[PDB]
Amino acid sequence: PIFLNVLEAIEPGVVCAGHDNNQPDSFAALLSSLNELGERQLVHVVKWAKALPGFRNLHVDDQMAVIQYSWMGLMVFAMGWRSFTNVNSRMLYFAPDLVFNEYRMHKSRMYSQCVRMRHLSQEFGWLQITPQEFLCMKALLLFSIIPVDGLKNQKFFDELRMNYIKELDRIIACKRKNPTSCSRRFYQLTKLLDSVQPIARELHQFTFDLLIKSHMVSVDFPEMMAEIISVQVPKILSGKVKPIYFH
Ligand SMILES: C[C@](O)(COc1ccc(C#N)cc1)C(=O)Nc1ccc(C#N)c(C(F)(F)F)c1
Repeated sequence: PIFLNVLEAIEPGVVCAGHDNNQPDSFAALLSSLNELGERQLVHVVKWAKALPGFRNLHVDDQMAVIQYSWMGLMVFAMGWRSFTNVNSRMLYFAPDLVFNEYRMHKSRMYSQCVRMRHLSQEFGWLQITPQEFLCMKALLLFSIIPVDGLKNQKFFDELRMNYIKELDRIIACKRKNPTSCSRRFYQLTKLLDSVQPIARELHQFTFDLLIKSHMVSVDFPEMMAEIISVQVPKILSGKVKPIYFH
């Protein structure tokens, strides 16, 4: 299981937000912690992504762009899985020091998005997603959103994406003799992966509007995140950069 060995080997560890939980909840504090946590996780998504089999095959410029576009969705998918395994979807497990109950979901002003992520979290359970399916689906997620005008080396991207789909096939075929069984499973998983995109979009829209009025709500936007929200996120929102849906 060479491929799976690698994914398990590079899977990021626990990342904390640095949030002050002895402090009464406030929109400003929660969001500053969400921004900090997001920036902390990106550091790991970068090290993780660059260690992915075949990732270096991509053109330099395409590697960064792909990470930046997939950033939100990758965090959403992993957060849902954490919420499922840690608290059985009872709450959103952004980080051990940043757990959201409905009250926090409401005070964050991202309640609708959070409810969609709790549902995602429940999906991991209902579909009985295995730890290995999760790891392959996550890696696959990284290669599921590109520019309409294409990447610098679109062909190397296509091959890579195809190879990751094949890996998912293999993990599904493993311990499944009936193709019909493999087919339904592939159907379920690709359906789950697609569902992540609309979620990231709402978060993208939400974060973008917040940045634009950040000086009003007293939100301190990290330098790196600010740049990406103003340079990359608008491409996704304006339709220049779109996710690849299966269905
Ligand atoms: C509000 C914001 O701080 C915005 O952060 C970003 C992250 C990526 C982009 C992009 N591209 C833009 C803003 C945020 O959503 N942070 C944030 C931080 C951590 C996690 C986890 N796990 C998540 C989520 F939604 F679960 F994916 C979101």
